[PDB]
Amino acid sequence: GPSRVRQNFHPDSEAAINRQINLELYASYVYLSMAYYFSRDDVALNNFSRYFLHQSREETEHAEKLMRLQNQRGGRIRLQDIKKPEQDDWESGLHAMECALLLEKNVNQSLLELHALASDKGDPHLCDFLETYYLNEQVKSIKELGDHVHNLVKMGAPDAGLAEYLFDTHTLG
Amino acid sequence: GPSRVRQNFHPDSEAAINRQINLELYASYVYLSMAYYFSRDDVALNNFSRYFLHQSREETEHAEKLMRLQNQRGGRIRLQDIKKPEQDDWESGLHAMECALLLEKNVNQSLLELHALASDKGDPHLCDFLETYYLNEQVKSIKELGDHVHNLVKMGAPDAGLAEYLFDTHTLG
Amino acid sequence: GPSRVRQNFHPDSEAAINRQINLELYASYVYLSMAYYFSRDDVALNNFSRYFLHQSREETEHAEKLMRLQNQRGGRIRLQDIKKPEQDDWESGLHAMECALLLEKNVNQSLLELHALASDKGDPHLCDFLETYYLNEQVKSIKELGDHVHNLVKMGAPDAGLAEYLFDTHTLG
Amino acid sequence: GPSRVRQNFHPDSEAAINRQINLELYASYVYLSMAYYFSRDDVALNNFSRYFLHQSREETEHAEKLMRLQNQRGGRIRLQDIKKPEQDDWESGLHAMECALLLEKNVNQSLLELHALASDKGDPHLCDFLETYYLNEQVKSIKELGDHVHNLVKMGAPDAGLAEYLFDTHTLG
Amino acid sequence: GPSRVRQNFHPDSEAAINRQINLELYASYVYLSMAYYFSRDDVALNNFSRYFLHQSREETEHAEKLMRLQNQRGGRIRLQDIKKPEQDDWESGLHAMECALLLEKNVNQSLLELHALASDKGDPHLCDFLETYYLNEQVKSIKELGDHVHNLVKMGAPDAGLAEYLFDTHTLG
Amino acid sequence: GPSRVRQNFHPDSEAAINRQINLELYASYVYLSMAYYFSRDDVALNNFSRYFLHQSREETEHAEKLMRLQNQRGGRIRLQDIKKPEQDDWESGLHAMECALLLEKNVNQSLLELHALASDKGDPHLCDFLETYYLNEQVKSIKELGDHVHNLVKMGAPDAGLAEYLFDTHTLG
Ligand SMILES: [Cl-]
Ligand SMILES: [Cl-]
Ligand SMILES: [Cl-]
Ligand SMILES: [Cl-]
Ligand SMILES: [Cl-]
Ligand SMILES: [Cl-]
Ligand SMILES: [Cl-]
Ligand SMILES: [Cl-]
Ligand SMILES: [Cl-]
Ligand SMILES: [Cl-]
Ligand SMILES: [Cl-]
Ligand SMILES: [Cl-]
Ligand SMILES: [Cl-]
Ligand SMILES: [Cl-]
Ligand SMILES: [Cl-]
Ligand SMILES: [Cl-]
Ligand SMILES: [Cl-]
Ligand SMILES: [Cl-]
Ligand SMILES: [Cl-]
Ligand SMILES: [Cl-]
Ligand SMILES: [Cl-]
Ligand SMILES: [Cl-]
Ligand SMILES: [Cl-]
Ligand SMILES: [Cl-]
Ligand SMILES: [Cl-]
Ligand SMILES: [Cl-]
Ligand SMILES: [Cl-]
Ligand SMILES: [Cl-]
Ligand SMILES: [Cl-]
Ligand SMILES: [Cl-]
Ligand SMILES: [Cl-]
Ligand SMILES: [Cl-]
Ligand SMILES: [Cl-]
Ligand SMILES: [Cl-]
Ligand SMILES: [Cl-]
Ligand SMILES: [Cl-]
Ligand SMILES: [Cl-]
Ligand SMILES: [Cl-]
Ligand SMILES: [Cl-]
Ligand SMILES: [Cl-]
Ligand SMILES: [Cl-]
Ligand SMILES: [Cl-]
Ligand SMILES: [Cl-]
Ligand SMILES: [Cl-]
Ligand SMILES: [Cl-]
Ligand SMILES: [Cl-]
Ligand SMILES: [Cl-]
Ligand SMILES: [Cl-]
Ligand SMILES: [Cl-]
Ligand SMILES: [Cl-]
Ligand SMILES: [Cl-]
Ligand SMILES: [Cl-]
Ligand SMILES: [Cl-]
Ligand SMILES: [Cl-]
Ligand SMILES: [Cl-]
Ligand SMILES: [Cl-]
Ligand SMILES: [Cl-]
Ligand SMILES: [Cl-]
Ligand SMILES: [Cl-]
Ligand SMILES: [Cl-]
Ligand SMILES: [Cl-]
Ligand SMILES: [Cl-]
Ligand SMILES: [Cl-]
Ligand SMILES: [Cl-]
Ligand SMILES: [Cl-]
Ligand SMILES: [Cl-]
Ligand SMILES: [Fe+2]
Ligand SMILES: [Fe+2]
Ligand SMILES: [Fe+2]
Ligand SMILES: [Fe+2]
Ligand SMILES: [Fe+2]
Ligand SMILES: [Fe+2]
Ligand SMILES: [Fe+2]
Ligand SMILES: [Fe+2]
Ligand SMILES: [Fe+2]
Ligand SMILES: [Fe+2]
Ligand SMILES: [Fe+2]
Ligand SMILES: [Fe+2]
Ligand SMILES: [Fe+2]
Ligand SMILES: [Fe+2]
Ligand SMILES: [Fe+2]
Ligand SMILES: [Fe+2]
Ligand SMILES: [Fe+2]
Ligand SMILES: [Fe+2]
Ligand SMILES: [Fe+2]
Ligand SMILES: [Fe+2]
Ligand SMILES: [Fe+2]
Ligand SMILES: [Fe+2]
Ligand SMILES: [Fe+2]
Ligand SMILES: [Fe+2]
Ligand SMILES: [Fe+2]
Ligand SMILES: [Fe+2]
Ligand SMILES: [Fe+2]
Ligand SMILES: [Fe+2]
Ligand SMILES: [Mg+2]
Ligand SMILES: [Mg+2]
Ligand SMILES: [Mg+2]
Ligand SMILES: [Mg+2]
Ligand SMILES: [Mg+2]
Ligand SMILES: [Mg+2]
Ligand SMILES: [Mg+2]
Ligand SMILES: [Mg+2]
Ligand SMILES: [Mg+2]
Ligand SMILES: [Mg+2]
Ligand SMILES: [Mg+2]
Ligand SMILES: [Mg+2]
Ligand SMILES: [Mg+2]
Ligand SMILES: [Mg+2]
Ligand SMILES: [Mg+2]
Ligand SMILES: [Mg+2]
Ligand SMILES: [Mg+2]
Ligand SMILES: [Mg+2]
Ligand SMILES: [Mg+2]
Ligand SMILES: [Mg+2]
Ligand SMILES: [Mg+2]
Ligand SMILES: [Mg+2]
Ligand SMILES: [Mg+2]
Ligand SMILES: [Mg+2]
Ligand SMILES: [Mg+2]
Ligand SMILES: [Mg+2]
Ligand SMILES: [Mg+2]
Ligand SMILES: [Mg+2]
Ligand SMILES: [Mg+2]
Ligand SMILES: [Mg+2]
Ligand SMILES: [Mg+2]
Ligand SMILES: [Mg+2]
Ligand SMILES: [Mg+2]
Ligand SMILES: [Mg+2]
Ligand SMILES: [Mg+2]
Ligand SMILES: [Mg+2]
Repeated sequence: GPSRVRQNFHPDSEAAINRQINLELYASYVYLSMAYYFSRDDVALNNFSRYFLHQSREETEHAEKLMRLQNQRGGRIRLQDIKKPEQDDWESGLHAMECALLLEKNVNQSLLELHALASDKGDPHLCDFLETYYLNEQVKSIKELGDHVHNLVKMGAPDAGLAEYLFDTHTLG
Repeated sequence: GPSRVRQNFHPDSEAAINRQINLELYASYVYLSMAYYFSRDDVALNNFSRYFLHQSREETEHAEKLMRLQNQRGGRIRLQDIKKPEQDDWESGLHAMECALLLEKNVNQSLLELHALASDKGDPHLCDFLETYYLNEQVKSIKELGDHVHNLVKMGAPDAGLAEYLFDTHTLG
Repeated sequence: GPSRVRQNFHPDSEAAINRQINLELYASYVYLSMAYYFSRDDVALNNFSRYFLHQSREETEHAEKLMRLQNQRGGRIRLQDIKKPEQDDWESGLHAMECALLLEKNVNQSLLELHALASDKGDPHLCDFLETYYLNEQVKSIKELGDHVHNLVKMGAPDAGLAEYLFDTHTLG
Repeated sequence: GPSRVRQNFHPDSEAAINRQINLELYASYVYLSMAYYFSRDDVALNNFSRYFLHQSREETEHAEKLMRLQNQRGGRIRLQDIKKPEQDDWESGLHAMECALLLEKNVNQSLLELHALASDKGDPHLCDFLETYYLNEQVKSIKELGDHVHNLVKMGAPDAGLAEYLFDTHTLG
Repeated sequence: GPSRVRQNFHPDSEAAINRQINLELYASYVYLSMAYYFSRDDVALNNFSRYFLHQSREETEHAEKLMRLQNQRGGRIRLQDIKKPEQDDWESGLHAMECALLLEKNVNQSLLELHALASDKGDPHLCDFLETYYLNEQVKSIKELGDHVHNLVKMGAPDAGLAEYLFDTHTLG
Repeated sequence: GPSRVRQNFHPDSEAAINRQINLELYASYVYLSMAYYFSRDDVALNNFSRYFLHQSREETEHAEKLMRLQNQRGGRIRLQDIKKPEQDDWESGLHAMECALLLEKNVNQSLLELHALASDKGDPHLCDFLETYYLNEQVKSIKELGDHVHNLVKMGAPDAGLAEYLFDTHTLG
């Protein structure tokens, strides 16, 4: 139009928000895949399943809050295909946790690049939005996954027969 | 393996369930797109938005129950890309309702084909699963959307200035 | 003195905060004027009246929080005349909403300039204050007013006899 | 028009009500200024601050009830600039109380002149409105401020170091 | 390692966080010293004591939240000696309040330097952490202490026999 | 002065109480260090962390009760630097427990020496104070830590992958 609401909102920021929406939906899909891997009859770690299903739902919330931001600022949402996750078989509780940690660091790098763009475009509203709802959530998620990876490694996962079972019961229960 | 749980579960049924999972996730994504279209500053039909967001969440439930079925029967979930919806701009409340009706009939045709396959493979568990959780839900959804389309058409949508506003307040409120 | 509390608080920031206090009080006065326009016997849109009276009270809160900030940082409040609003007769519900939208964008531009000044003066406390209490409130207000303008335009306001009446009852009720 | 509601409402009364609205808003602004003076780091009399903030809010109520009267009688509200208060620095608790007392007597004189005009124009509704909501409130406010001035003078304000502190705690607490 | 969690976290920021932890613990110790000065038999200002004990506990919280941040970001906490406070005898309620005000401004300068470093290193997570939990808390603490100093000075502390006693009862009670 | 409260309170006892205050604060700091070691991403034993944070807070209470005693008896508190703990990296749950046990025995030896001094100076109030609040608390703490060390040793800590994890969940949970 521009939109009668649009103010101080650079087209590059609008485009970067659309790419972030897609990445959050991708993260949601990765976690959904992991959740149902852990409910296979030959895996059957029900608290790993619950943990990743919860993470999946949180990532859909992350996507939705960026879709809301786009509308609030007068941008136009442009959805793209949600790519399937990299693996069909997540191999073990430890491997899934390590893949989740890498995913969260990759999404964090994307958010830091978006914050740098918002700063370059003099968009303090977008900077604050990312700082308030994304950057600390990402740090907390990365730390939690790092904690989980460390315990599973120390316990002897994936080959130590009791490790993932006990972690499933005692940490994720 | 086969899976130590697998019994009377044809590979074609397993593959058809994976395709249905993808279609339900696609339907979820279409509805998510519609929900955020209706919260644009130049659309602002908040109960259309709420209605389609609810439909989106129900379709993710539909996908998840098929993912659970795959695991229960000892099949292996194989996820694929979730294609973006056909439209970025859903044009009007009436157009979105008509597109939703067509989507629901297309998903119903897929479910009827899956039921015919399950029947051909002598899989009464899969037949009952579809009849119990999918086929009546689809008939109810198609009827509700048809009701909504009829009222919006009769009221003069999309060009009659009061029609979508009043429908948003009085039916979807 | 300087004030025994003052630290990292530039005189230009102090002056810009005094100008912002005046602008928030002006916005409060505009909304008060609009509120009582809608309770005229020849307008009588009581929910438009309530809506703008609420917006008036929120703007006085906005002014007061900046007056508090000035004292917290050791600046000195310098009040100026609160100019009367631009119009005595706001013409219609749609016209008042469009004028409110323009007011909110003008106040937002002032807040963005204040944030740029605070950034230039290395005042992260003032930057955070604006981001936490002003910039997202402004984006939400601009979006809400844009939504309202769109519905009133589509409904045929101001000339369509039912439009402002129905909007008053169903959105602002 | 005249307004289809207007009856026995002289144009001079309508104009005098508009001037009274402005004076009540001015009184509100004076009290707001005083409230934030008392929360300066070098004044810090928090119950003086609370007292004057309350008086400020009451004066805005006084303005609003006259704006309502104008609409009820079919007059047209005509707002004017709200002049800034006379002082930026209110010097002491005693000085602020003495200035408030003078303000209230000046506003009372304006209300008595308005009542005399209403009487001259044979407007018993306007006479009763002023008697019911303004004249006794003004007498009570003037008496309360006189009480406060007397105690502060007797206690040795502003130079007696304990006087304003103790009055703030024990009377305004 | 680096830590499998570490991302966008500069070694200089890690070191500056360790120095800030020490400074917050120092502030805690200063306040603890002041608290027990006020419970001496020859001072016996129990609400000054309570006030400073509370401030001591808040500073330990400030230290702990930075220790948590270090772990969240994958830095390594490096503790140093907590230096004893500057004075054994805090002389008076007024002198302790003035020393606390200077301490809070010195800690604020350290936090502003840390924020400038975080900005220089492109660490928006660390910038937001400081803005969210430290910079406004510091401004509020400095303002409260300035208020307290002003009242005690005006009341005639420390030599006016009633001043600190009355302030202890009426402000800090 | 002496203090108008001082009675039967030897200067050597006063000095020994000041040294004990410092030692209790040191113990508090050791435990604080241990608490945050266990929340590292590469340790992540959250109940070890909670356990040592609680012990840290108890030691600050121990310091404060001696500071209160000094004031009650008319002595003068003389604070000294709180030395940093001996280790930055506590190596394992078992090593931290063994270091805590040694710390508690060293603090107990200090308390026994203080009791012997109080006895030598004919100070039954100080003897009773130590017996009532310190000596049994120390015996209980040493016994609890010995219990914890024994279980961790028997379970195969630190090298047995499940030992510290299971102890964290089942004893410290
Ligand atoms: Cl723009
Ligand atoms: Cl994309
Ligand atoms: Cl794509
Ligand atoms: Cl590709
Ligand atoms: Cl970007
Ligand atoms: Cl950045
Ligand atoms: Cl910016
Ligand atoms: Cl966050
Ligand atoms: Cl963990
Ligand atoms: Cl590890
Ligand atoms: Cl094992
Ligand atoms: Cl089979
Ligand atoms: Cl597919
Ligand atoms: Cl595909
Ligand atoms: Cl294609
Ligand atoms: Cl099929
Ligand atoms: Cl069939
Ligand atoms: Cl069958
Ligand atoms: Cl069904
Ligand atoms: Cl319908
Ligand atoms: Cl029809
Ligand atoms: Cl119509
Ligand atoms: Cl300054
Ligand atoms: Cl101004
Ligand atoms: Cl002016
Ligand atoms: Cl002018
Ligand atoms: Cl500016
Ligand atoms: Cl800026
Ligand atoms: Cl800055
Ligand atoms: Cl905000
Ligand atoms: Cl609306
Ligand atoms: Cl429009
Ligand atoms: Cl109409
Ligand atoms: Cl008339
Ligand atoms: Cl006037
Ligand atoms: Cl004027
Ligand atoms: Cl003038
Ligand atoms: Cl008059
Ligand atoms: Cl009269
Ligand atoms: Cl009369
Ligand atoms: Cl009255
Ligand atoms: Cl009085
Ligand atoms: Cl008098
Ligand atoms: Cl006095
Ligand atoms: Cl890094
Ligand atoms: Cl240090
Ligand atoms: Cl040192
Ligand atoms: Cl030194
Ligand atoms: Cl620094
Ligand atoms: Cl900075
Ligand atoms: Cl940055
Ligand atoms: Cl803060
Ligand atoms: Cl104070
Ligand atoms: Cl002063
Ligand atoms: Cl005195
Ligand atoms: Cl003695
Ligand atoms: Cl010592
Ligand atoms: Cl030392
Ligand atoms: Cl040494
Ligand atoms: Cl000893
Ligand atoms: Cl002994
Ligand atoms: Cl004895
Ligand atoms: Cl004991
Ligand atoms: Cl044990
Ligand atoms: Cl043993
Ligand atoms: Cl083991
Ligand atoms: Fe999460
Ligand atoms: Fe959650
Ligand atoms: Fe996310
Ligand atoms: Fe995430
Ligand atoms: Fe267990
Ligand atoms: Fe539905
Ligand atoms: Fe539902
Ligand atoms: Fe479905
Ligand atoms: Fe459906
Ligand atoms: Fe609002
Ligand atoms: Fe509100
Ligand atoms: Fe505002
Ligand atoms: Fe506003
Ligand atoms: Fe910032
Ligand atoms: Fe009053
Ligand atoms: Fe009142
Ligand atoms: Fe008044
Ligand atoms: Fe008044
Ligand atoms: Fe009193
Ligand atoms: Fe505090
Ligand atoms: Fe507190
Ligand atoms: Fe602090
Ligand atoms: Fe502080
Ligand atoms: Fe922020
Ligand atoms: Fe203990
Ligand atoms: Fe305890
Ligand atoms: Fe102890
Ligand atoms: Fe101990
Ligand atoms: Mg564009
Ligand atoms: Mg992408
Ligand atoms: Mg499950
Ligand atoms: Mg592909
Ligand atoms: Mg495996
Ligand atoms: Mg936050
Ligand atoms: Mg196969
Ligand atoms: Mg398909
Ligand atoms: Mg909505
Ligand atoms: Mg395509
Ligand atoms: Mg259209
Ligand atoms: Mg049924
Ligand atoms: Mg100046
Ligand atoms: Mg201005
Ligand atoms: Mg009304
Ligand atoms: Mg003018
Ligand atoms: Mg008109
Ligand atoms: Mg916010
Ligand atoms: Mg006229
Ligand atoms: Mg006047
Ligand atoms: Mg106050
Ligand atoms: Mg003037
Ligand atoms: Mg003065
Ligand atoms: Mg009366
Ligand atoms: Mg290093
Ligand atoms: Mg230092
Ligand atoms: Mg006490
Ligand atoms: Mg020294
Ligand atoms: Mg002294
Ligand atoms: Mg804040
Ligand atoms: Mg001596
Ligand atoms: Mg020692
Ligand atoms: Mg913890
Ligand atoms: Mg040393
Ligand atoms: Mg080790
Ligand atoms: Mg006992």
